[PDB]
Amino acid sequence: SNKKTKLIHGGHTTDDYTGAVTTPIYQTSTYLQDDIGDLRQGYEYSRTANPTRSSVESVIATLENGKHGFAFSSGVAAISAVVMLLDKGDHIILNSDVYGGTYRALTKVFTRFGIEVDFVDTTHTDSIVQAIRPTTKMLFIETPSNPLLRVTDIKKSAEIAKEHGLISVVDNTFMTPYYQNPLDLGIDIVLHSATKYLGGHSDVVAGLVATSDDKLAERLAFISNSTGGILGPQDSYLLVRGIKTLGLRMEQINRSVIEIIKMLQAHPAVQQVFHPSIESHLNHDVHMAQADGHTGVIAFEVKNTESAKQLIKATSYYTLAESLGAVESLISVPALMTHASIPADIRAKEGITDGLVRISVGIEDTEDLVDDLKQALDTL
Amino acid sequence: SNKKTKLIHGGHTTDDYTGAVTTPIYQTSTYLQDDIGDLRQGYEYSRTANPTRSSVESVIATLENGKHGFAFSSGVAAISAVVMLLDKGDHIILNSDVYGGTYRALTKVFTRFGIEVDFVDTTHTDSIVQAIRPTTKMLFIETPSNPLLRVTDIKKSAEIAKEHGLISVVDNTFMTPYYQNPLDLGIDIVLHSATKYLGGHSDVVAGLVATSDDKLAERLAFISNSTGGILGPQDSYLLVRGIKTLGLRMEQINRSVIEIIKMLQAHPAVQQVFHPSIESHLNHDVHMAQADGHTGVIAFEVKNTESAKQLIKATSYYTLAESLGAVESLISVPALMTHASIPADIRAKEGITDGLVRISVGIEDTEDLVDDLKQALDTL
Amino acid sequence: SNKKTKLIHGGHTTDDYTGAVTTPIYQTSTYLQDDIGDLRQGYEYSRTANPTRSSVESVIATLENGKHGFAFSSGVAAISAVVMLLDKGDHIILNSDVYGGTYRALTKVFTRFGIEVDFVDTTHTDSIVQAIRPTTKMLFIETPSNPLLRVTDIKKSAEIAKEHGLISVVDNTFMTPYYQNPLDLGIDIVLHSATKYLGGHSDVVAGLVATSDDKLAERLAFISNSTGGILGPQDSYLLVRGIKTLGLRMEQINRSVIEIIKMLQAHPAVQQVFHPSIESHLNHDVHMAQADGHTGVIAFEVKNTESAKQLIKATSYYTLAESLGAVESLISVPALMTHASIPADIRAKEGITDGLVRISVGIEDTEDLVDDLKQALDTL
Amino acid sequence: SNKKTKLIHGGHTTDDYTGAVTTPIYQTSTYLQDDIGDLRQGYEYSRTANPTRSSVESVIATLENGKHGFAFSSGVAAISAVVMLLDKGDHIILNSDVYGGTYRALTKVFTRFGIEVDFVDTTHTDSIVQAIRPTTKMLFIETPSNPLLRVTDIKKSAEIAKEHGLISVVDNTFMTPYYQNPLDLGIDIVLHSATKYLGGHSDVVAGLVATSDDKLAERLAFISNSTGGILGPQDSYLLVRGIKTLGLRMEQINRSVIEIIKMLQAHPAVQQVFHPSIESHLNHDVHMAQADGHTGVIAFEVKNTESAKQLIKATSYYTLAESLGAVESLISVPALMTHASIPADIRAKEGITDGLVRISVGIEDTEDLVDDLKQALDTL
Ligand SMILES: Cc1oc(Cn2ccc3ccc(Br)cc32)cc1C(=O)O
Ligand SMILES: Cc1oc(Cn2ccc3ccc(Br)cc32)cc1C(=O)O
Ligand SMILES: Cc1oc(Cn2ccc3ccc(Br)cc32)cc1C(=O)O
Ligand SMILES: Cc1oc(Cn2ccc3ccc(Br)cc32)cc1C(=O)O
Ligand SMILES: *Cc1c(COP(=O)(O)O)cnc(C)c1O
Ligand SMILES: *Cc1c(COP(=O)(O)O)cnc(C)c1O
Ligand SMILES: *Cc1c(COP(=O)(O)O)cnc(C)c1O
Ligand SMILES: *Cc1c(COP(=O)(O)O)cnc(C)c1O
Ligand code: NA
Ligand code: NA
Ligand code: NA
Ligand code: NA
Ligand code: NA
Ligand code: NA
Ligand code: NA
Ligand code: NA
Repeated sequence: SNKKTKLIHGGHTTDDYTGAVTTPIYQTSTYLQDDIGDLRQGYEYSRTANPTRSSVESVIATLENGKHGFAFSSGVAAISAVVMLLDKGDHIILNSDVYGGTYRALTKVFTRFGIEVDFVDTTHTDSIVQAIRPTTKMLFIETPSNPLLRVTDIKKSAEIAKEHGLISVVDNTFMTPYYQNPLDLGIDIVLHSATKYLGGHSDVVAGLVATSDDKLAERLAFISNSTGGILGPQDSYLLVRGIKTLGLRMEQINRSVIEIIKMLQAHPAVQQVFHPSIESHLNHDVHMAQADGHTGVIAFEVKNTESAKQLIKATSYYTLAESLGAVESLISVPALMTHASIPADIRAKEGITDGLVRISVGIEDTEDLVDDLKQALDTL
Repeated sequence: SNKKTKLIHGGHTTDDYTGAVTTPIYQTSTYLQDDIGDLRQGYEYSRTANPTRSSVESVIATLENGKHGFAFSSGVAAISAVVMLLDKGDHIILNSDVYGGTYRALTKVFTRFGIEVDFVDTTHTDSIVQAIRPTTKMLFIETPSNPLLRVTDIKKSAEIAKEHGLISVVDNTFMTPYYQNPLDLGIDIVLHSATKYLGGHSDVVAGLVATSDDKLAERLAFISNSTGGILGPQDSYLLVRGIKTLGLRMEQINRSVIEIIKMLQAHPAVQQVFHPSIESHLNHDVHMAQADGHTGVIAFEVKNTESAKQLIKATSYYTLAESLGAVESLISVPALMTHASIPADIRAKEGITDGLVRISVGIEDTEDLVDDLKQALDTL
Repeated sequence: SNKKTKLIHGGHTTDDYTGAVTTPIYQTSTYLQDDIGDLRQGYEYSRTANPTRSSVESVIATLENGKHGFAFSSGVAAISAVVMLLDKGDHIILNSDVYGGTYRALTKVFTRFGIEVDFVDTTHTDSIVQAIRPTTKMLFIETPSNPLLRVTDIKKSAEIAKEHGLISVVDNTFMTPYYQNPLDLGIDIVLHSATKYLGGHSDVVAGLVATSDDKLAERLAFISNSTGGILGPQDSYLLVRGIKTLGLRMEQINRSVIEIIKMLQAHPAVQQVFHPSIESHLNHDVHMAQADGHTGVIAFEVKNTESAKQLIKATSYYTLAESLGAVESLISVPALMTHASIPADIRAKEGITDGLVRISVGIEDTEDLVDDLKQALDTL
Repeated sequence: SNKKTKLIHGGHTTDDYTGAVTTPIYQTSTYLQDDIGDLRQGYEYSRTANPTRSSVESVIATLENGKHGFAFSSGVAAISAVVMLLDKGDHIILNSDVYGGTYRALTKVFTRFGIEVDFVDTTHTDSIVQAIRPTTKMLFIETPSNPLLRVTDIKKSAEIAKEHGLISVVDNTFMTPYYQNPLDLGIDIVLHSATKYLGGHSDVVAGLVATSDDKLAERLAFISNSTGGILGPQDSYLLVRGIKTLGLRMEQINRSVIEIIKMLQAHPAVQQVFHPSIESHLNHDVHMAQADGHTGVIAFEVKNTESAKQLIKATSYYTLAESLGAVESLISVPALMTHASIPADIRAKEGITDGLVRISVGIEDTEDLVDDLKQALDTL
């Protein structure tokens, strides 16, 4: 029925055989056959299918209202599997500020295989329509993006893709299935770095893909079995376990996000704040139409690099590490960590200033997170 | 010093910090930084590097006398990563009877990316030299192959590759690093389905790659980090643990292989036997020159499909399952299991008759395995 | 600072060496020594101490405001370790309705070792004072108890114990450290079945003990090392991971508990309801003085056994299983499951009627849990 | 049939449901019931029984030719469970040099519960007969013992126990079920620290108990369920996996033991050597009658403490750590490590001289182990 219930009872996450209320961990690679060709329960080799991985795939299919789930050894492994739906000469339209790993995979690996890519500003969907070439086969969007949380209209993206014969894909990592369901808005394929919010405990590197399209699911399954970027059974188990608390965690994170944003907007050491909940934010109305909550990633400007470093060293409950979606609240400076490859003047032009801080709100007490960040900003 | 010692003490498989005599399992995705950019021990995100995966990579590098190890989520994930060293328009020469998964990945995935492949009979290396095109960039050989155990001269393959500017690759799954070291014979890259002998307990799906070439290692590392088919930490741990007993297991398997082959050659219900230890076997001398032991995979002919089925049902210690390299002895009929896609007349032409049985010798008692298979054959 | 923050940052749950933001899993039994007697980090044999178990012990010590933590292979293993602080001839006072496993261990195991026990109604603390014998050495109370949730005054129990020289122990399983901290109220030892709320995912059987008393901690450590009921490293890891969400889960459970109780009191198929939040409940004022929230265990009367069975079969979101503290909501009939050993007339006398239902509220949506239970009760 | 086969196929270590060729890891605590009291497969709560633990229990029962297996969280947890078969006032006869942990548990824990113990020299069984009191209920022997490998006649011990109404127990850790089967010689209960040879990889702390006696099995099961020192499912899995290679490992260890002993006897820096394979060793004939192989633990005298320390620092393949039964070869000085509590003059009287070295032979190459130890001894 309601979401917190669906999180607990959606999918198949018990053992039919013993009745165990959690999915057994099938640390196994091959399965007995009673006769040549007769599989007891559909399992014959763990790369093709493993019952624990089948559990987590059923969960992600259920939570995204799809029919088919696929678990990969990372988010970029899932993204790669989806890109490998295409051939040499095919073209992909992506949003201009995709995740660095996606940009790197596309422009440094798949471009050598003749797959062509254009990164355009999808915050206006007519820029998608102009970017469409006779060779375009796929539209791939993140919303909201990193680290400036640009919002792209998912449903108009799906309509454009349907009308021009494109496979539409949404990287739904930042929102989770708890708040945003691209498959419900006409998208063909939804994917996640389960490394982030879904696993939620900074202890699994995993990717998840879901689709309702039988033929796309057949092609994704063939690609998974042939190239082999499968999630292992222990990691699939830890994903199922972490997803149990996704709703409770996202709602705690959302309460803290709202209060932290009021603080940031009021503080004098903070300039621009980037988050889709802010009403002046581009496509705020669109985000509210396609999601019923918010990501925990917030970016905001302090004055310079020295102010950013002092901010990080003055906090008690903000942890300096990479990734997002932990139970801990994480803090980082994109210009020094994720975007240090880009020349500084081009970082400035894009909005990745030297004093741009990104926090990933965790599940600590809301007042503690607000007060801690505020006193750290008071030292500036 | 000697191999059984190197298996126990080669690589880094203890904890420097606590002194734990086994590699800790880093069920983790991200790492604290004391200052922006300063990693405590070189770890910042588990897809890029994880200390347990680093353990297993050091082991495979050491055992193959390489300098660099890479752990992937499966054997075909490692094979795919190696093939992705190439671009659209590049050409690969492979042995004619490669593993079905390798054939499928190449002709159904990477061919769509403009990578061109030819499967030639590498048992005569001048067939490699004739197959070389101006676009050839890679030579990929398995030795011995499945299921007929054709042997390819590794050292002449390396010389040909060096002289024509090819990356040479050997799939060394069937021999393990215990018996055959391609990097020592001039090969650029050696790889394994660690799912088989190395893990050795039918409970990990994994791939391992090793190389001594710094620039190839840099390209493999970039491909791994960008496409993300990484082995998880629990599976890396179970690989380290299984590899500890590789020598003891391979030597038990080899004793049983020798006795089982004497039995098979003597039995009247058995026709041709395929194994590189048989002196009449093509390139037997070559195998003995490049390996100091044998694989546990044996194939032999019984009369027809009904005889094969009766053989399988009459054994007590031979398990009907897919894969190889278990502690259990595994039995299968390629024409009904791995090769049932190929039309029967073409299976016959290739030597995959309806009564071709493949066994993967396990570590049961030698006399039990011999006697069991013999009494089962006596029922024919 | 505040509780949800202390849950995330209390204890030591990162790797000092690599910086891993989660506790490494030391699947290991022994540790290198650089010189005879010099341990690198205090570890020499995993039964004595293991770094993952040390992590979970630091967490339970921190959350209960103690100084020493101990992880055992189950709740009854922790209870047994605490009882083994005594000698033949020593006497224990316990509350009259202790957990069946505690009653069984005491009257069927430790009584054979000359340890004497009396079960008295501790809801009036002067019954403790009367029960004190010259041989009494320990006072052991659960609050609230199972399945009728009788409340015992913890702070007066601690005063009585201090004045008469008794080791005071509280089984704090039902409340968790999130809501009730016996060590803060003068109790010597607090313990938990971490199998329930703390692990919180029905996938670890574990016990946790905490104390601030150095000499009791030394005796508990000696007992643990000598009798060996230690928690393994994988289970210690899963406990740390589950405890991360304890606050979010307990607060969801508490919201649902309040609404479910309003429903149960209003429904005509329900008679008596047992929970410490009900104002007419014995020692409600005491509970509110010693805890700032509620357990998720509720018991209530329906008419008979047939009504109980129909209730269980008519619910959609209530799972029929043993134990409590899951993410799922669990339902059971004590007279048929936990108390079926006791003759029925004595069950009736104690209040364990044939139609007594016990639910353990999970973290599903509150309205779904209320509506589901209500429609199931409407079928009666 | 033969032992190496029984190791692979004895017990139930596959999944009946999916056919998985390895035992699934049931990381779970409770099980669905279809109706109140009807368990799907006999599981209702993991402390009582867990399907992975059931797997390892079936293996130890099969390997010891018993009917009932029990897995505990450590060897001393299994020993404690067995001792708790007795009541206050009961008396136990043990061999004079029991494992320190057994001595400590008995004289510092269970003696406070009125269980009485005498440690006598069981190398002459008539010393058992003299030690029998009217209150004696149990006879507990290790053979061979640590660190001087004293041998006790198992079959005469069983006869004495049967004639006087004693429960007979053998701690069979040092021999493993591969070489010595006490239940076959009339013993009631056999137990193991599975931490050592059975797990065999220094990565599980576990105890195993086996018996053929239904009523003793019922009492052991009750004690296990009530006091809760159960092995967890991940550790039970790793035990099953390690036991697969027990035969191969023990046979490698035995080959190395024989050669190392020839070396030690020949070397001039070595005085007395203690091992049951030496023909002049007390009860050598008895050992050969009750076992068909040898333990890997050897003790030998060098001149003093300084010679022992130099020996340890001069070896390349001998690791200084606690415990035994690793894949690595372990070295230690009892007088400085396990026996440093005992006053030095009493250590001398017992034979634990300052220069007594104990090695636990691992599975490295035999010549490497011999040569390494010999060159290290040449530096003395
Ligand atoms: C972290 C990252 O993000 C991007 C996206 N991207 C591509 C060109 C480019 C120019 C300016 C900016 Br700002 C972003 C850009 C690339 C990378 C990378 O790791 O290479
Ligand atoms: C198991 C398998 O092996 C091969 C190799 N291969 C490719 C063409 C071909 C023709 C005859 C024979 Br025999 C083998 C052949 C393909 C497959 C597969 O799964 O498709
Ligand atoms: C589940 C259980 O709880 C108790 C407590 N206990 C002891 C005597 C007794 C009499 C009536 C009632 Br009601 C409870 C009683 C014992 C058991 C058990 O498993 O034996
Ligand atoms: C390692 C150890 O072994 C023993 C056995 N044990 C008991 C008395 C005694 C006297 C001399 C010698 Br030698 C051994 C003795 C006790 C301990 C311990 O840790 O206390
Ligand atoms: C409510 C519920 C659903 C339906 O979810 P929708 O969002 O309505 O598609 C599915 N599964 C379970 C277990 C549920 O409780
Ligand atoms: C002997 C030994 C080596 C050397 O192996 P080679 O086959 O000679 O290259 C490496 N590492 C360890 C631990 C060894 O014992
Ligand atoms: C706030 C806080 C504490 C203090 O908790 P008290 O309830 O005040 O004893 C301890 N540890 C951490 C990490 C905290 O954030
Ligand atoms: C041979 C065999 C046995 C019998 O072992 P014994 O030592 O004869 O009692 C039991 N189980 C299996 C699987 C065997 O192969
Ligand atoms: Na479900
Ligand atoms: Na669709
Ligand atoms: Na090493
Ligand atoms: Na080279
Ligand atoms: Na902390
Ligand atoms: Na105190
Ligand atoms: Na079996
Ligand atoms: Na018997």
